[PDB]
Amino acid sequence: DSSRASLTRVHRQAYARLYPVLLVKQDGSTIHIRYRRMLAMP
Amino acid sequence: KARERPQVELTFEETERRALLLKKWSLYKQQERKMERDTIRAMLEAQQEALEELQLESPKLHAEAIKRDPNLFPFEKEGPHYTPP
Amino acid sequence: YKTKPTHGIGKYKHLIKAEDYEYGVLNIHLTAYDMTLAESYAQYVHNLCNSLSIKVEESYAMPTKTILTTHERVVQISGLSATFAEIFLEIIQSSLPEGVRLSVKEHTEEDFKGRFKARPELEELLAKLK
Amino acid sequence: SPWRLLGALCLQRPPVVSKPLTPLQEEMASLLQQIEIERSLYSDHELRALDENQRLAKKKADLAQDLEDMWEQKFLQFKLGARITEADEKNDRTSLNRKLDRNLVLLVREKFGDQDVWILPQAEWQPGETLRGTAERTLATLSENNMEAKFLGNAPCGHYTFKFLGAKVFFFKALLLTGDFSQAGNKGHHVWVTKDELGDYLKPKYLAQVRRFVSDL
RNA sequence: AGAGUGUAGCUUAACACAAAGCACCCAACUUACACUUAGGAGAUUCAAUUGACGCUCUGA
Repeated sequence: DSSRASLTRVHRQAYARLYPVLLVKQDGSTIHIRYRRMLAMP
Repeated sequence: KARERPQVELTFEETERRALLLKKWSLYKQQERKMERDTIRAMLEAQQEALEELQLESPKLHAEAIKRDPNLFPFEKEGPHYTPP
Repeated sequence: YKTKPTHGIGKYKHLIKAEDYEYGVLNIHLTAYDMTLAESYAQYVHNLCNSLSIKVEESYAMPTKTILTTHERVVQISGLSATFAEIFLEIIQSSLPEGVRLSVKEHTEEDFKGRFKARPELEELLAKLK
Repeated sequence: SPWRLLGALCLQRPPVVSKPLTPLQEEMASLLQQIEIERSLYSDHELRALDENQRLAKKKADLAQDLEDMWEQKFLQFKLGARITEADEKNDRTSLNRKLDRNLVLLVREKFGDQDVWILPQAEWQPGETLRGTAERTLATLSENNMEAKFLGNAPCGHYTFKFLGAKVFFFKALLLTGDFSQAGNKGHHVWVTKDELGDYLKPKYLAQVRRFVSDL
């Protein structure tokens, strides 16, 4: 029931637009994150 | 500022849709919470019945069976990933 | 009146207190890079433990950590029976949305914060120490 | 009468992937996405995109679209793990990677002297040996692997008294963190069970209620 | 297979003009919780006091 609790409305009135980007550093395990399409760290 | 999209105008059929969605969501969440309540009650009563039977069977075991353990203190759980690594 | 049977009918503040293996104060830590998900699960864990009649000290927040900043939310949980705590932690691990960490490190004596007490609390404390 | 001293371990593995969404969830997800778009304030990307494009158009009369384009292309370039790994076998009970979105449990088929039925891993507990100790002994002996299991609580999750000399069985829950299993095709008839398989496998009425102390999730 | 039985979670609420009152969930405020506001879902197991469908304990 992970997806069940995943659904959430934004409570903060003052914020900038976020996009559901996918986080794939080196492990390959993707994560949906609301962020200002790929994530990389040296 | 708020000059990005000052205009926010939507139709009526979308409002009807929204209302239906919220009603369905309310029902769904009520049902889901009911499932949660059922399972936790079942687990709790299972714990209770097992413990009571243990009391009857052995007066020695329950003493250690209710005892706390230190190893629980630094517990970490790994969250589910959308893709396997 | 004292002599009358209706003595102490208006006693009120005996009912209020304006001041078995039990776990220490569990400071449950939830971290996710998405602020929304962390906040959601904080609210979820709060209302869950409220429904399960579990005492909560505080649900305060600490400043954001810069790395793609990670958002952290803590809830203080106390009043757990061992058998009940087992069920509690299995619940909170099961319904985890997306990759939010669960640090259940307990409160220590060295890491103690004293809250800013109100006037009645301080007056009560003075009366006791007198 | 002396009681047969038996302790059972129930091992659970957390789901690798999130459960599939319902139509209701996804349509409401789209709805909240719309709300998020509506109630945003001064997004930097939109300032960099739309207004800049307009200004450049006016200048040319006297770009961020392409940015999105090549972002999408390299996103498509990077291969993503298949959520449906289940489809390859569909018949293998001996695989850890049988299901990814569900909670799974070990079940061992053993041929007992008096009974022929599926039995959850057991240990014979001596008065000296604690229930916890015998749980680790169960994890070490009959598994023949490098399973690392976190023991939630010494409190019995379930108990059943079955008779043909009294017999008692106590079930405890353990959580799997990290483990490597060698020799999958061993002599031991080990089966990964999600939720439904245990009902069919455990024919006796006493054992049929295993589902009472295990979360469906 | 026998016994005990029976309203949504609870209530020896239901004489009636009636299936009621607390519980429960979503949305807004709240970092939260709580309060408040705005909405939603709910039942007399079936046939004539009786008989049989669901539940708990006793047989293998």
